[PDB]
Amino acid sequence: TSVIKIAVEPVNPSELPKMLDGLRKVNKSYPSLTTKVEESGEHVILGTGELYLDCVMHDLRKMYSEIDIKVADPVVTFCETVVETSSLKCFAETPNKKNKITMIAEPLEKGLAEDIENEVVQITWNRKKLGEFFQTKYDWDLLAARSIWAFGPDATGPNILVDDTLPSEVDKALLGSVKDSIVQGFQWGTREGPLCDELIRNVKFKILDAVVAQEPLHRGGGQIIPTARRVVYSAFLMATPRL
Amino acid sequence: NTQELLDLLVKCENKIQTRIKIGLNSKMPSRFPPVVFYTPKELGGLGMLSMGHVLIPQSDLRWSKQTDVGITHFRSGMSHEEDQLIPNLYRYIQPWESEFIDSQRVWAEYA
Amino acid sequence: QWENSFVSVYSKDNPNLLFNMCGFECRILPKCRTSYEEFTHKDGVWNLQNEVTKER
Amino acid sequence: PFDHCSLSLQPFVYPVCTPDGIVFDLLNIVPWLKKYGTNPSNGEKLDGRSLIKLNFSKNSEGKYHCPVLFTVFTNNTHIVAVRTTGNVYAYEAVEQLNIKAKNFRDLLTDEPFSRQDIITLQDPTN
Amino acid sequence: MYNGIGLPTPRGSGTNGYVQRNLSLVPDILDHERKRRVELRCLELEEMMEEQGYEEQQIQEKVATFRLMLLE
Amino acid sequence: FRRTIYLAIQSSLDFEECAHKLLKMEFPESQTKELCNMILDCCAQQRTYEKFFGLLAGRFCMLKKEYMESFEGIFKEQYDTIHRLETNKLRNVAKMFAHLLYTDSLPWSVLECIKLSEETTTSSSRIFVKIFFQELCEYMGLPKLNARLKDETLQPFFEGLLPRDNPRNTRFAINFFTSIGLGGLTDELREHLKNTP
Amino acid sequence: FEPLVRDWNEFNDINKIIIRQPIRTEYKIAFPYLYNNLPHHVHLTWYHT
Repeated sequence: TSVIKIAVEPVNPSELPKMLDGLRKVNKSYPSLTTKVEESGEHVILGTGELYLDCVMHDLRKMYSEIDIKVADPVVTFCETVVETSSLKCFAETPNKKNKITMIAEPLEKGLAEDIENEVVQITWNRKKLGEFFQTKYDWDLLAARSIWAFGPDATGPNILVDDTLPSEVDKALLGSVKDSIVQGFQWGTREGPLCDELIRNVKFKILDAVVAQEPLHRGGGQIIPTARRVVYSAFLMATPRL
Repeated sequence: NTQELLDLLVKCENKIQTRIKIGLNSKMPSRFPPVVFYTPKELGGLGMLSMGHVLIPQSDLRWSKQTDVGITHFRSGMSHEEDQLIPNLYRYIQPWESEFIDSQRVWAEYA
Repeated sequence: QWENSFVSVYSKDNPNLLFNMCGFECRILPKCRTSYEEFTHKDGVWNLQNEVTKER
Repeated sequence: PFDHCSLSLQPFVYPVCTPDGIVFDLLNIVPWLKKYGTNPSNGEKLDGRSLIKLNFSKNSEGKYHCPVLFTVFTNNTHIVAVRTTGNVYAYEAVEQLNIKAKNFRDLLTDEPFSRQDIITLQDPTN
Repeated sequence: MYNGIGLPTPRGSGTNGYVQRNLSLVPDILDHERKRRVELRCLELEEMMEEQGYEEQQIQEKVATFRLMLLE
Repeated sequence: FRRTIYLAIQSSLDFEECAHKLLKMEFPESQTKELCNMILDCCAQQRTYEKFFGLLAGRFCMLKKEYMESFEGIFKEQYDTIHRLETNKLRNVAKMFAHLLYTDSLPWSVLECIKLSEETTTSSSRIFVKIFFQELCEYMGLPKLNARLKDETLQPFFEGLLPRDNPRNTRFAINFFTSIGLGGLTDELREHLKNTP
Repeated sequence: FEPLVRDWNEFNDINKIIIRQPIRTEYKIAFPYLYNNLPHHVHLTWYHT
């Protein structure tokens, strides 16, 4: 797990393109040293350990680029989560007021998120296998397994977007229309974090009210995703942030 | 409150002492303990008044030029022969802000 | 001349008013403004007092 | 900064951006063109019908955010604009939602868009 | 430890530069999930019916009461 | 001892450096209370009040409880032997305890030893508490002075100062709060005494 | 030894830092390049013998 955070700058901003050449060369010469040009305008590096980062900057200042460069102090990359279920709802409706989405949030258990990380629950299965896995091990509902749509951040993200509101759920025309954008916005909110722009982990969101504009056309199709992630944030921030 | 004076006064006081040593012909630190400089002039000494035997309070350069951090360490002032505790002129002078209140009350009640 | 002079503003961004008189270098900071934290400490700090209400 | 005029270098209550990228507060840019037809961003005179209006969204705080992402737009956030629709959605929003896909439509409405109709109006990384 | 305290060099300073530390320092929510209660109420009923017979009329019997007798 | 203490004091520049010098010498743990009472003695005999000595013995109190309870007794004892000085010494004494109080080094509890009856109050005590409370209000501002002098959790101590029980010393002590000019406290409690009969 | 050679910064902003354990010269010498800007004429000595 790469966890250490190091921001770097040249002393005179003039030679920043050369500093960029150097950060290229280290990124190419190192396996998992990961650099990012962060929205604050900065250049952050994410790494493993003290000796690791030491020899990193040793080569950076020694060989690749010979500018003088300032270096901030080490810090961590963070995670976000909840402690208990979103006791109420804020529900987001598209810019053109066409789709009302009610969803809430709560905590999963650690183990199943661990399995999500283990690739043990690979949804590359059929929903049937999903159900076997889930109900078998952790007394999940079979219908909860039917309700699990996806996993958030990326291929392996420890949170789960679930859809459980039966009579409006059998609107498989409009919902089975909207699942794609729904998942886009979900993984959006999960990756970009509701509080501090770091990853969320091990959290369960449940869709309980999908009032879809009939023919959820490009109006929905386009103006649906920020609405979805705002639903995500509403649930989370409403009833219980945690670090 | 000026941490740059305190250093100025240490260095300047000990330059004056050193010119007296150089006036005799040696700077050995044990030929000239403090006693010969600070003894009053009745007992034959020279009669110096000192402010360089204080401890100079030191604090964390970086945040010292940033946000008034406090006092963590104490550099030493001039070097005195033992513990020896040499007094201070500042403690025998009386601050202004307190003289201004005295004078307030004193002339009020004389009026 | 602007080179030998010195101007100091107090506003909603500067809570300190700095000036430089007979030989002293002074800086006034009110209590209402950004002093959540106040001490009474070494003497370098005169505690000015408002002579109508008599409160510092 | 973000939402202030440039010739006045003061705030604009109603904006009209330049087809080049800055904020030309129409109320005084029309005085500037009706008294000396040139532009302050570029001392060369520039035609009239190019000064289109702009849409800076607003939250429960009223701040000139981006509507799509709900992202408050200040001097750090990258802001693109869509000319033909009349709406401005955040540059990152428009980029990852249309420069990944091939639906080059509008960012607030159901309208298509032209692959060059989006111009950078505010970007501290440029 | 030279912890950013002291002199660079106590050479031309008139002191030995010795340092020390200051010793005196110190509303749909229930209704949305009610249909979810009603959900498995129809599901497992026809399951516990198919466990005891899957003619789909014996189980549509079991579900309809589990739907109507509950929703009353 | 007192020689070495007076000399560390008179050789330092502020209570920080003096406290460092004292703790860097060492003594037996026996004389802690008299450490505090000694800084007391020295300031009492000073030219004029300067919060040096206050801040110093108060810092000792901050560094251990010995001087906290020691100062419980120290205030007690200056209330016992406060007539013993002249007006000058008594002024610095009152300003001393006042610095203690608004720095909260002494607890506002100690007011129990302050019985505001006429016949119990030496004129010396009267002037002492006069300068004391003027220092408190002109230090803290009057509002939170009224607020804390109001909160009931301390009224057990404060009773001796604010008489409702005995009406004679009610008249007297409220007239004294009138005297020092804290009309708020004065008229609030003689309001209650208005309502009483 | 005598020192070898002889305004504003943002990383030193005191509002953005978290001091959970305070840096010391032992760290600044253990990791010369991580814990020090402009580390010049430096030997990086380490031993896990």
